[PDB]
Amino acid sequence: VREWSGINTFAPATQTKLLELLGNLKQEDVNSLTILVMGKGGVGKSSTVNSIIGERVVSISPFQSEGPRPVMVSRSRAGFTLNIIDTPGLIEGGYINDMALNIIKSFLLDKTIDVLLYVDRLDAYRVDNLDKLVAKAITDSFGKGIWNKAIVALTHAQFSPPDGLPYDEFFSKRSEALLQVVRSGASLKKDAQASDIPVVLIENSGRCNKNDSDEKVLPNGIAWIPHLVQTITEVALNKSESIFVDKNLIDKLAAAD
Amino acid sequence: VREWSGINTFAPATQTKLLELLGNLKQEDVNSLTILVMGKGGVGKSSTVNSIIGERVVSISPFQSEGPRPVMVSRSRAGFTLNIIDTPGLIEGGYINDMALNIIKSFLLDKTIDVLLYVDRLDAYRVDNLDKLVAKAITDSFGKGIWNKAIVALTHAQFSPPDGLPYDEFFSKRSEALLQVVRSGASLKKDAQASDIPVVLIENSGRCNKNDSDEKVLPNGIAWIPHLVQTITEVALNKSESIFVDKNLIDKLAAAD
Ligand SMILES: Nc1nc2c(ncn2[C@@H]2O[C@H](COP(=O)(O)OP(=O)(O)O)[C@@H](O)[C@H]2O)c(=O)[nH]1
Ligand SMILES: Nc1nc2c(ncn2[C@@H]2O[C@H](COP(=O)(O)OP(=O)(O)O)[C@@H](O)[C@H]2O)c(=O)[nH]1
Ligand SMILES: [Mg+2]
Ligand SMILES: [Mg+2]
Repeated sequence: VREWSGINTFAPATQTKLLELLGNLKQEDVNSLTILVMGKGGVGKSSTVNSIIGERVVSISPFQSEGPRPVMVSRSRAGFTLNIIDTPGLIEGGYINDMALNIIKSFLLDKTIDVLLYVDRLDAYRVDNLDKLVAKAITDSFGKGIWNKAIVALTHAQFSPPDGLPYDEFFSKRSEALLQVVRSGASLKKDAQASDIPVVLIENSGRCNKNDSDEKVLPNGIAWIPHLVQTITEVALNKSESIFVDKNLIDKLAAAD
Repeated sequence: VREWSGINTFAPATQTKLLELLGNLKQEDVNSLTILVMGKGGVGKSSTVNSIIGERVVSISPFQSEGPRPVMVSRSRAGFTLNIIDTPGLIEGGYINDMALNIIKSFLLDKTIDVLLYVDRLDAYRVDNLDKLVAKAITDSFGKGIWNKAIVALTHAQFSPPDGLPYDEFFSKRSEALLQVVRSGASLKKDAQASDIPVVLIENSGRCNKNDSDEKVLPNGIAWIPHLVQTITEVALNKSESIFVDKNLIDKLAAAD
């Protein structure tokens, strides 16, 4: 119900793009949208939430571990309401943190997931079963259908690849390596439209470079914030159904042994 | 037996410091030194090896996983011989890679570990049992005594801490968080001299800033290369014994159930 005043922190050019995207939503009778942010710990999930809202609404720690309770931030602008749910990492010690996973499930009880934002770091060089277990955990808790509404977001995008490797090439290799394990973890068929998960780049840093319109751009010259909301809008408006979470859904999914 | 020509890649000021340290070693009748580089995958172990040797002697991949075979690089200068053993990460999928761990053990068979270089990234924000299992694995394979010869090295030191947090403060928090799990994994007593593990900073990047002497310095104004070799020299010259690895050692350690 609180005004999305945080938009006033974005460069004017970006604000106009975002307001236009919210317009397209209300145009399609989409008056609100719930985005669920999930992934491992320390990848910049809550920092992404602050960047999107435009204010320090959630806690971020470069040392201490995340809190256990999920948090939903809600703001409104021009009749549209954005709801974003920040959550604690799902992995710890090498296994799926069942306490964090279930507390998230309880929090989503009676809520509708319109967009799944899977977060990880761009500047990472390895991928293993740990990433696969996160994707699997998500599927087991909400159904493979959630992937039709998924977007993978890579943080720390203001990166300079080592060995003078082209930014575009590093991004390509990194994305492919991560989509592979995610697709495997979620048991998604390579041909299914659901495996076709979009990847976006994110730089939450305040030192992020900017274009002549004062917009935060990436090394590839793209204003990541407008692009992010654009992707979110397109995924939300796709023909797939949002995921309504209720006990029935949770039970029917737990039934699968 | 090959000349350490790679020293010619270091700034003159650094070369003189390093040559002086090698002199102190031969002064103490220490004609050779074997450094064992270990840690998780993708933290910059082999990149550290190239920086120390001063040439692309080992493989580095920002995507593909490390090779399975350990590699020892040997170079000589002024009668001193440096032997450095690069190894594959010990963790994978959340568990200790028993194949990589044992292949390393076979490689060290009949070798003497003078310095243990435990490698990890500076720019990481979480620490869990995974880091503890690596430290434990090391202890279980060679004995808690190896820690008397250990040094923890944090890569990506050319880092700008988020939230405008002081570099020195980030380094402090990060080191303490990592030493904690390592000390726990190795079952080291907080008062024992063995728990007093030194931490050094490393920036393998070619974009690393430099001082007026052309030396690669860190955000704290320290030439990390000379400092690194200095620490290695001091640890090697401490009163503790190096670890001679033989079947007997391996067996006696495996005996402990
Ligand atoms: N440079 C950079 N730092 C970031 C980025 N995202 C997150 N951070 C830092 O990464 C740390 C962890 O962020 P946080 O949002 O708490 O991660 P989480 O635990 O997954 O929610 C914090 O110190 C953030 O300042 C990013 O995109 N770039
Ligand atoms: N900026 C930066 N990149 C580094 C640093 N050390 C390693 N790298 C990069 O990190 C990746 C992994 O390095 P590598 O030595 O192969 O790690 P390992 O698998 O643990 O041996 C490579 O792309 C290196 O270029 C470092 O200190 N700073
Ligand atoms: Mg968080
Ligand atoms: Mg390596």
